[PDB]
Amino acid sequence: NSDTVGWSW
Amino acid sequence: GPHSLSYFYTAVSRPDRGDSRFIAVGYVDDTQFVRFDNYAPNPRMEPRVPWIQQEGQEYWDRETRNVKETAQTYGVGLNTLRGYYNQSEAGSHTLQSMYGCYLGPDGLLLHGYRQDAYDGADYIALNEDLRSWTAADMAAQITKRKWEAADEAERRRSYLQGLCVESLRRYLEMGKDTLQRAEPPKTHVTRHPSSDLGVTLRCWALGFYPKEISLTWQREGQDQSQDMELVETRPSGDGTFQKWAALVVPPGEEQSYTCHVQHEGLQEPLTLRWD
Amino acid sequence: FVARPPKVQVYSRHPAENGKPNYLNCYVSGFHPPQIEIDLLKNGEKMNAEQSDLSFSKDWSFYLLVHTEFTPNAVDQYSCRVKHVTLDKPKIVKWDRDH
Repeated sequence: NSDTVGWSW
Repeated sequence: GPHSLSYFYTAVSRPDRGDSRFIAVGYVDDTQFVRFDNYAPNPRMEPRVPWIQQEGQEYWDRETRNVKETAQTYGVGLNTLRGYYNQSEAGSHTLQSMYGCYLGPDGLLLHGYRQDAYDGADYIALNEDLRSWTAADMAAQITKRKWEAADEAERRRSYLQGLCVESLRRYLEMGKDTLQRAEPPKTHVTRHPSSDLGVTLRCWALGFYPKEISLTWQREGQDQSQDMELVETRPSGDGTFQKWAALVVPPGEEQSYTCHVQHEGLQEPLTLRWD
Repeated sequence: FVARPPKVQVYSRHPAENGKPNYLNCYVSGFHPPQIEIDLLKNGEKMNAEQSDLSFSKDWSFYLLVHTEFTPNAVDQYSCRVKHVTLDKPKIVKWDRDH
């Protein structure tokens, strides 16, 4: 299971 | 040693096509089991091994859905860092991500990691404490400040300590017959003519897994590391690995030399010879 | 801006026998940026091959495997040609059943 979408850079 | 689940993202801005290509691959130990490429219309998170196929439609739907949003975030990412570095929009750039979890002997998270790189150099990384960030340079600090303010850390920590180790355990069991059974190297020592005539001994280690292995040469115990040729461990194409080591020897004293092989698939170190 | 040249290894999956179905691998690694051209050649002419999904090592350098079916004999020559921004001219490595 990939990690959920991260925060904006 | 310990098992691990790892994901590798590679985003590349295409200043010629106007967007970015996003490629993501998944690994359990030395085994790729999933992949995603947005280069093709209607891209999906696809299986790479038999054991990952027993997953339901929902699993793929939600991985695809996840990596899709992620590809987009990396596209914006390339554009953002482009600004941070004051870079023209004329060249192409790469944003890489590397994260995963190492399962300890207990079956718990032993090691969690998440690192990013811009154009092949460290950009930002999550620390071993999974609580703070290390920024490589000034630009990276702009993200570090944004991520601290957003409390981005606790979300990476929770995934690493939770879903990541749980998935990994679930995978290790699903692919038990391959991921947990060791595949010892098949070995043999060949003999070939060489310069000045000229005989070279070559020790082959074939079709082994995992990747980690040790090939050494010994004449009477004295290590022969200095004047021996060792090649990088390479994939066989079927999921296993290859590697050899070679050294010139006097024609007539070949059996004086022994090849020493060590691998977690072998109960004990292997002693090899030209025979 | 630091570009890294590719390393190349041409080899077969199994020890080559003349007339035996095998697999020809070209392992390119340690390069950056990712853009690269990898061709497997048969007698200098390009073979139809497939290429692994881009991935990279702990040091961020990319690696790729290009591979295809081939049947070695005592006559046919094989090699791998690689083009990269770090290379003035294409890097060709001949295949050798011994290395």
